[PDB]
Amino acid sequence: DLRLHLLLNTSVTCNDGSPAGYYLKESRGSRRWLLFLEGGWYCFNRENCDSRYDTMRRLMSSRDWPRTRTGTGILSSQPEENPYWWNANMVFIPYCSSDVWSGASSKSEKNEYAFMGALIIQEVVRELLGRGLSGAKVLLLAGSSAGGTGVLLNVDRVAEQLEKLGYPAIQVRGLADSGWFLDNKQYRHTDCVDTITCAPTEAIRRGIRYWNGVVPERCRRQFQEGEEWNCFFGYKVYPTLRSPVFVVQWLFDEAQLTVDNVHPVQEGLRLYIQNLGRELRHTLKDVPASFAPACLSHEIIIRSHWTDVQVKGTSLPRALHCWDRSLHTPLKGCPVHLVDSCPWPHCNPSCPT
Ligand SMILES: *[C@@H]1O[C@H](CO)[C@@H](O)[C@H](O)[C@H]1NC(C)=O
Ligand SMILES: Cc1[nH]c(C(F)(F)F)cc1C(=O)O
Repeated sequence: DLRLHLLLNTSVTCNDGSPAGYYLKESRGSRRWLLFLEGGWYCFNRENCDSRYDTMRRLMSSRDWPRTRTGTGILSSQPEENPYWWNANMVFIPYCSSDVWSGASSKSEKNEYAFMGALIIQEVVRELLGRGLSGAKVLLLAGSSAGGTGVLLNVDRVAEQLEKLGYPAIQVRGLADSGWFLDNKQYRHTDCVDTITCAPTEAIRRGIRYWNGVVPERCRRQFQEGEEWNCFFGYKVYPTLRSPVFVVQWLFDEAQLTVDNVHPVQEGLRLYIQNLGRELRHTLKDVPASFAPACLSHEIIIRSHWTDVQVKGTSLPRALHCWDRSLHTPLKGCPVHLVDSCPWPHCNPSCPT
């Protein structure tokens, strides 16, 4: 099990100002460190953050967090459940900033909520250095859904943080699970009122303003003032990243379909869904380390049965091990680019049920 540690710097807070924190299980015989960013959507104005505080409070506050957490999937220490990194140091960073891990603004006389996700990551990494991270050889920043986008927004800043702190030998890498979204047109044109039905583009634009959200420097320099929302979209931010990033993405992510207003499938919907899979496949063509099965599902890497799905006969744990090997061109029998080509949910027979 992983043990909670509330951040020693209590000015780094969840939305309601309670301390943010992390769950840790040390593996002293290991120089590998897995820092996992939890997911869970976001909120982008006082009204919808107030509603989320009323019935999703754990995503906004540490006041009710349990003392321990079981590591599952890629965070499991059992080899049968986690053939990839069962022996690593395991860190689970609860998501309590509702800002897709982008914020850097404190709660004040003028701000009802704090949005500090990016400062949370930075501070966790700092306090971990004194608990063994300083000796690490690889730090894999991983994350699912909003945490998957968080990886893309933060992996390079973590690299740069550790460099400026004097730890050049720690290799920072990213594993973005289910955080590779398309800013496409919705199937039906609902209006952005809440957070689920809202279109992705308008969601992020309002959010950044409200959170004081920050994005990777090189991506920021491309899109420039006002257009930083662009960097929340994997296919636009990924090419600007310097750290190695493995991308895991269902071709038909349920959260993508939700924001696209997709729920007897007639021609119009069949075409829309097939176009979505092809567009997603297109954006992954030049991502050399990726695992993108043709399934309708949400998230994967901390589910107990994440070992089950395969693309072209290769499991995600195997693909991640081949990726490790590639970073010591293509390896014999150890493929790293695994993107399904069939065009409909569950044409891959290993899709979860
Ligand atoms: C604690 O966090 C605050 C807010 O980000 C920051 O200003 C300060 O530098 C941190 N303290 C230390 C000792 O790093
Ligand atoms: C469900 C979801 N949609 C988006 C969007 F708008 F960028 F596509 C981000 C998330 C997330 O939780 O990270």
